[PDB]
Amino acid sequence: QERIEGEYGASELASERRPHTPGARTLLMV
Amino acid sequence: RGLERDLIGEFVKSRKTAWRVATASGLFGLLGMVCGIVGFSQPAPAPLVLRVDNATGAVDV
Amino acid sequence: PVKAEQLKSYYEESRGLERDLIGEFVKSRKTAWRVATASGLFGLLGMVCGI
Amino acid sequence: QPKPVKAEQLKSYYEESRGLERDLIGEFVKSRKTAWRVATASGLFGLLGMVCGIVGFSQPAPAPLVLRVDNATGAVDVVTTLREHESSYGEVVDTYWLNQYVLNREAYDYNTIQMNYDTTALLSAPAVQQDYYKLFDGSNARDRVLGNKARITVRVRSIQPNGRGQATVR
Amino acid sequence: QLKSYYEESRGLERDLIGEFVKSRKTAWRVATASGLFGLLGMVCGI
Amino acid sequence: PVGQFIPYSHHVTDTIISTKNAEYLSVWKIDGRSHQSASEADVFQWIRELNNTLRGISSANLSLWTHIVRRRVYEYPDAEFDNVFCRQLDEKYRESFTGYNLMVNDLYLTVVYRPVDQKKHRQESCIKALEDINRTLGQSFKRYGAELLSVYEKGGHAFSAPLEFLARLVNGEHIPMPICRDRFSDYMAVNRPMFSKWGEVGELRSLTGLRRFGMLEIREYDDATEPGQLNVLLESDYEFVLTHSFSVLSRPAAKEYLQRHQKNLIDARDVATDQIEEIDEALNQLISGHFVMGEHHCTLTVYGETVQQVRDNLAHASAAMLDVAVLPKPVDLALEAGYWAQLPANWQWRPRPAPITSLNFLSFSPFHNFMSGKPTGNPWGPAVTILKTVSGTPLYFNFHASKERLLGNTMLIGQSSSGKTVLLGFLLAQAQKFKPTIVAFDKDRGMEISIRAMGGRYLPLKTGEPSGFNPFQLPPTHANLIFLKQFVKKLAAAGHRDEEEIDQAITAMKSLRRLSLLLQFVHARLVKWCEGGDYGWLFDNPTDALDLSTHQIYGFDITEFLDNPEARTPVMMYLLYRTESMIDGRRFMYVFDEFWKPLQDEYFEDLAKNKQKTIRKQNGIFVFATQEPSDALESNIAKTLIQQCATYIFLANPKADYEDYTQGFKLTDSEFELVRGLGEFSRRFLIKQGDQSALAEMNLGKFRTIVDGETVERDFDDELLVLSGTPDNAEIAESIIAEVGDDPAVWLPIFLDRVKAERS
Amino acid sequence: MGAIESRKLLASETPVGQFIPYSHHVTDTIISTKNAEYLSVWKIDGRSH
Repeated sequence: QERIEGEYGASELASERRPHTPGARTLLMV
Repeated sequence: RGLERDLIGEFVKSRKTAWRVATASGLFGLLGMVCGIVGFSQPAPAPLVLRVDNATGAVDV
Repeated sequence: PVKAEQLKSYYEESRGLERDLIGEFVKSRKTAWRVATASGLFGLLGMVCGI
Repeated sequence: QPKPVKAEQLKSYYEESRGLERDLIGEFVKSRKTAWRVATASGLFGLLGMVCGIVGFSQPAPAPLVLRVDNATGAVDVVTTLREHESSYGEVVDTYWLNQYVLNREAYDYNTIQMNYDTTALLSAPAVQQDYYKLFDGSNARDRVLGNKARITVRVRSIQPNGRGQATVR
Repeated sequence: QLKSYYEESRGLERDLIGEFVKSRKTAWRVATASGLFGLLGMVCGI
Repeated sequence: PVGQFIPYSHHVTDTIISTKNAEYLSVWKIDGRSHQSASEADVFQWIRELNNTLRGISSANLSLWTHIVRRRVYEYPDAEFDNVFCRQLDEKYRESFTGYNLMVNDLYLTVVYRPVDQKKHRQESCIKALEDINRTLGQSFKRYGAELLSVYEKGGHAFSAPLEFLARLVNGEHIPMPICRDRFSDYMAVNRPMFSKWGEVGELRSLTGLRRFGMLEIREYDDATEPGQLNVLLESDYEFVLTHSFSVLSRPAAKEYLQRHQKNLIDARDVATDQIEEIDEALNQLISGHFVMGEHHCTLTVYGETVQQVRDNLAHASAAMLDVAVLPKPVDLALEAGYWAQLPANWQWRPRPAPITSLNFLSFSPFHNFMSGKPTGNPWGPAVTILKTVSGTPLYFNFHASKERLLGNTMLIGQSSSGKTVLLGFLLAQAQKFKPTIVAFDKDRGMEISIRAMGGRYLPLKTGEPSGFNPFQLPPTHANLIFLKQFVKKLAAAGHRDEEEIDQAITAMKSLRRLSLLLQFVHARLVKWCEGGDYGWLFDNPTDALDLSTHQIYGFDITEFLDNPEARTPVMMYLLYRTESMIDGRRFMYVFDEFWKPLQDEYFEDLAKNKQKTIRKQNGIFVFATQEPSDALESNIAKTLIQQCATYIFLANPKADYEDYTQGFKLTDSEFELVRGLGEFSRRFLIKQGDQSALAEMNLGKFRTIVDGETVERDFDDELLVLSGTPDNAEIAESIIAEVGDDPAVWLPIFLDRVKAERS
Repeated sequence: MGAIESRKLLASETPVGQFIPYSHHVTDTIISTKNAEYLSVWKIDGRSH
């Protein structure tokens, strides 16, 4: 009933995230 | 054999009687239905007025 | 042997093309009973509101 | 999930099997037939119930009844065929209506005209109402000519009925 | 004959049992709609 | 649960399973014709005849599924003998197989006939139409050898053969099922597949294990080049179930489809005159070419163990099919629909069928397979042995065949020097697992050492040495008396009143009973057969302790008494009569190294034919042989006996007469070419088994096997050295047997040592 | 549900054909296109630099 072992499942691309420039949040808030 | 014949007997008797009662009760329902639900579909009437002269006490119908 | 008919019905109930047939017509029969009951009650309702 | 079938009767097994298959198909098509038959009957009672429900609605109540009261005797009259005739009765009564009609119809005041306008229509046959409504239309409309710059005062001197639904107003 | 490639393909693609189940289900749905409509009408009258 | 996809309900007649939606069905087990035996000339004719017989019963009701299921066969069981020599032979020959294919192909065709006191008569009409369709298809498939799957009672539990194939389609392992009162859809599945929701691969769920399977969809439109195009898959290292369906289209429907396709190809922005004219040619080829179109999807479902292994199988199959101009499209999300579309009568779940001409369906699935025989289920236990074949497919040899009770007579035509005796010895040694009686007859001491190794009592003969035969010591039964009378008549003929005298003498005439005594009771003529006469050493012996109860095997050598026309007929009547007296209940066999000399016997041939008619139902297996066919066909009765044979094995005989093989043995011209293609000592042979054949290349040279993780080299050189028989070999064996004793395995090491010394 | 969803997800996809603009070979060196734009391919052994 579980995903079948050693097959191609969903993509590994959904793990991607958009990086944030680590100054935008603080100064945007202020 | 016996079981199939019993099931077929229940088929005939009970199902045919169920639909026969369906037809007869539906027809009786139709008779009464048309009758009464046409009856009160016509609006009914109340009393109009009665005259009672305040000065003479005379009553006019 | 009261209701020996019920024992006969159990043999028909046993899974099979025959069980499907029997269950089918009894479902139809109880649909007929339901519709006849609804029509009888609703016709008597019509008569009572009329009268 | 039972054991194998009785092998002593091959012919009986699939003989009854073909019989059962044919009977099942026949009973299922017959059940479909009764299904549409019941659907039609349900539609017929549904529309009978709806038609009677609408016709018995509280629309069109008892027609308003005027218990005409004689001012001299106090005698009380009742609803009559006057609705399908001239309901207004008596010189005194007709001259009042004729007066109020002419005064309100012919008169004008920006400040009170909405009531005189609606009253005139209320006391006019649709043909007459239209003739009246038209006096307030176009560039020469009473609403533009008199507007709120000028007003009309109307007074009736005398009304004398002359026949069968007809009177002269001076 | 049928004389329609769509007609023959869709005839192959179709099963009797499911078609008749759907047919009776739709018939009962319409019957229920009519019955509820009748109840609505009777409520309106009362 | 799972019955939502399986349409099968119950039986309607012995050979026609029904369907839930009333779509009657039938299953045929097609063996298929070999595509190697016949050249490219006859393949087209096969396709054309299949087209003819299909369009003969063409109707919009019909349909056809076709499956090529490949198995790693396990139902072929190991057998334990009761002799060490045969066990040695079996063990080494089985060890010769480590690393081979060991896969069989089975081809199944199913015909489903879905219709599109009237109701009962229509039920009868439907079943009658389908049975007439079955009769026509059976008339058609005579050469292919198909059998109609039908119910088979097993001890009061009626079963149903067609359910087994439909089970293997879904279950993936042959799980027998009984016919019972349910609808078979509920329980026909036992090991239900579990498709991954993304659908790249699948699973199976068995009591004993599991597996993974991915699919391929072979959607091809172009007319095939070869009449069998993708037959490269018939030989591969992976299992699969290759599926084709032919849901016919009624003729107006095909016309309409072609018209719409031509219109939609015309009404485009680019003109391609390589397509429009071809389609317009085909549109009125359909009316005049007489082939009826239909729907067709093709799916290949390779099985495996590891999921990466399944992908490697798919890549290999894709390459091996791009080699044949077809492009496989992998299946990614349609796998559930594809797999549930394999079941016959699952039209609904076909992924994307597209119309295909009838020629192209019969040319994508033409029922070609490398001939492989029956691994088991034979009337005599499993197959005797598993011969190799050119192109690497295991032929499971057996004398059972099918309808040339079960015919078993076998003939082995080829030169004695070129491996005939080795082959016969090998077959008998590995068929010792049956424990049948073998009555061996020999030419030039061919099988003496082999029989004496197998615990027989082979009796070497010899001119001028007491034979030990004394027919007059037989019990005086009615049958024996008749025989003796006939026997003595025959002896007297070597030199009505004579008959009366012989009769009275035999009747009048245990330890004292001999031919010489008979003389005291024609006399002058029988003197030569008595002690002191020219033939006194043969039948006038003092004793005759010679009954078949002591041993199972016996071999009689008449190579001394082969070409001497005086008494071959007598000696053969005596041997045949005594052996025939033993023929009851016991699984039975004969072996004739050369029979055409006893065949020209006037008296013996009629008895042989009548006894054949009697024995065919009594587990009788003749094993005939001949050094060269021209020796056999010289005699006319030999043709009559040859017509009644089941399996023919053909050794390499370059000096083969054209007429003999061509019309004498009912062989093909192409098979005659294959016989000559083998070298002088090729060690291959073409086995025409029934109506299909293959080159069963047997090689008992050096082979490599893994023992305890190390590659060891072994051989059967030693076995063939002890298997064949030569006069020097015979004299060494006789000397040893005389000095050491009787037991079979006590002397064999001594024999090995002496033969090794001879070889040096 | 758990049985029919395969076809439901199947038929609701945009195949790659919507994005590949090619069709029949019209000449042995030239490929057509649904918009009738014929093209040819030139394998080049680029000269040394």
